[PDB]
Amino acid sequence: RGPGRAFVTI
Amino acid sequence: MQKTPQIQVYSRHPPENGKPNILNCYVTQFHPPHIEIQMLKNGKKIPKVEMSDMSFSKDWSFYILAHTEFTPTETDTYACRVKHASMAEPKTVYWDRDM
Amino acid sequence: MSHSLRYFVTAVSRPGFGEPRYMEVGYVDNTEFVRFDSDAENPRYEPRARWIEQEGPEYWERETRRANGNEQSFRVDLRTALRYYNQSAGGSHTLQWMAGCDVESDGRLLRGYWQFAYDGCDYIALNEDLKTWTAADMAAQITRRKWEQAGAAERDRAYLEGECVEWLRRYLKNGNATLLATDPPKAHVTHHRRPEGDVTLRCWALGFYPAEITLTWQLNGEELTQEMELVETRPAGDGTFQKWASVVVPLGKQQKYTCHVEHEGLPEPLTLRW
Repeated sequence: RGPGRAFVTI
Repeated sequence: MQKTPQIQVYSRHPPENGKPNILNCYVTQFHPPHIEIQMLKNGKKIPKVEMSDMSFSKDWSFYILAHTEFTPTETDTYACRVKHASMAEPKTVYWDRDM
Repeated sequence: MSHSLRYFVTAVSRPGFGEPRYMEVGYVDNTEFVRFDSDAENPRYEPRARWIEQEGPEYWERETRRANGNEQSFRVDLRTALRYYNQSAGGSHTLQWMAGCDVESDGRLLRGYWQFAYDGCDYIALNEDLKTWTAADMAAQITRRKWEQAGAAERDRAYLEGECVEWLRRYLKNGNATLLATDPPKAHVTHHRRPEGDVTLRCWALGFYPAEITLTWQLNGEELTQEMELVETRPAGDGTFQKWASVVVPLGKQQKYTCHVEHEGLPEPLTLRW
């Protein structure tokens, strides 16, 4: 399964 | 930065006059992700320009590959014109089996 | 060193053309099996290979939300980028995400990956130890901090080690026939006897897989670089690949330069000449 930008932005 | 696309106009199968085939215009090492690839047969453009890919390498350097079904002959000249940002003008690359 | 599950992501801020084009690509070794191209009719996660197609609705769905969500988080990133660089609101850009896990034959991943690149340059990347970030430019520095306290690596690390390794062996174990199929190169040099008193030997290496390879030339034992020429590993379409390296030689030395071909499928490093 793909990873996910865990809503932990720049 | 803005890197230059390294074009390669080759064939999916070893060339044989009369024997159908696929012509690939694997473009690589280029940035930004915008680019225009035209597969030309005798100067004119090839209608069913079947293109595929759209990803990138470890060094981020984008890549994509165009590919039209074709058939060689001694005469019919094939090439692949790539227009990209990093360059000032659309570089056209002709097909050369003999390598 | 053997297999991997690499996921490729690209956010492309196209000012005025609407919301940035967002795209996800899934990989195992050198094989794209899943895709997600924002500009699509049915915006579901696409089975870009037949082997994965065995996966149920639970999968494709559990993935669409994954992609779609990330698209939004990226939008933010893109937006935030300009700020970090005082850049014009009307300027296009690219945010690249490359996350994966290189798992060994036995089963333990040899390396986990979670990296970033704004346009082309490296932005921030989770180091080898899988527990610390790297700041290319000053902008990334903010991010390292931000991510340190938030413990961003912890959340990732467990994926690269978790579902990545876990889903890797599964993607293989259920489609290994289709996958695995290793092929060796069938090299051979060519000799163009062009004029200008200099002839060039070209060492091709064809029909191989995986793509990843190594190719060189050796003049009487001497290693040579600033003279060599090698085209990117172009794909042969038929699961196989091609490639080559050339060296100009003064017409009459030929036997002095030799090509080398190292690849998994090969037992020992293939050395040849003309």
